[PDB]
Amino acid sequence: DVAGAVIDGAGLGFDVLKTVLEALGNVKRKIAVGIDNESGKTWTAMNTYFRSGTSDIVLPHKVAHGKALLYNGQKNRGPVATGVVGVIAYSMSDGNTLAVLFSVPYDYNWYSNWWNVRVYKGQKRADQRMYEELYYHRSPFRGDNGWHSRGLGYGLKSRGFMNSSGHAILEIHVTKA
Ligand SMILES: CCCCCC(=O)OC[C@H](COP(=O)(O)OCC[N+](C)(C)C)OC(=O)CCCCC
Ligand SMILES: CCCCCC(=O)OC[C@H](COP(=O)(O)OCC[N+](C)(C)C)OC(=O)CCCCC
Ligand SMILES: CCCCCC(=O)OC[C@H](COP(=O)(O)OCC[N+](C)(C)C)OC(=O)CCCCC
Repeated sequence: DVAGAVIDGAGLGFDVLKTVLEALGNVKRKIAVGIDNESGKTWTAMNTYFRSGTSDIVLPHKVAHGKALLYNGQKNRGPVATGVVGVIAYSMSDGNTLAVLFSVPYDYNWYSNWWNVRVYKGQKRADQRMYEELYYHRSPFRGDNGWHSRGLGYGLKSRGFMNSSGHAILEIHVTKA
């Protein structure tokens, strides 16, 4: 149960993500991310785009139906104080792309936690433009310590939870609609 790994989806919960979170050490801004694939189809990792921060971890390469991937990120170590803000992109075996946004900002005087989930038609890499769409234009969810559900189209739906703090967990379940 480490970041970079896949577990059984039914075992995804706050406990597993907290353990991933706690393993990163005392850093101001950091995130544990778990995405449970119940979509009926296998996911293959494309890439992650980091608008801010980074990860030492490889995206789990293959994530089968019934499995959850565990991932994490943290703020830049270097001289520029950043949050951790990015987009994970997975290829689904229908030819389409599952994209997940997380934003855990540095400066809470101006910003707060957000996340989003969207299915993109065809094969699309995570990048700056994708981040802008998901952050500014596709109705992202607040990290408000509550669950939010939404149809993704393609017969899939998402149910997800993100906490409100700079020590952030993001838990998402992708199911059949
Ligand atoms: C003029 C913008 C000031 C907003 C507060 C801030 O912390 O800037 C965001 C950024 C990093 O914060 P971050 O939370 O990662 O980005 C804002 C969150 N987003 C990108 C989602 C809007 O700060 C920097 O590193 C820019 C250079 C700072 C002085 C050298
Ligand atoms: C000289 C104009 C000052 C405003 C700079 C700006 O438009 O940056 C917006 C950007 C918000 O970043 P982002 O979410 O990536 O969106 C910017 C890209 N656009 C404008 C296309 C949406 O704020 C930052 O955190 C960058 C740090 C600026 C301090 C040096
Ligand atoms: C005295 C505190 C003022 C409170 C700030 C506020 O109302 O929200 C600020 C909003 C930040 O909100 P944003 O995350 O871009 O919008 C959240 C709504 N979504 C996620 C849909 C874009 O704009 C910025 O911070 C841009 C750069 C400021 C330069 C000083």
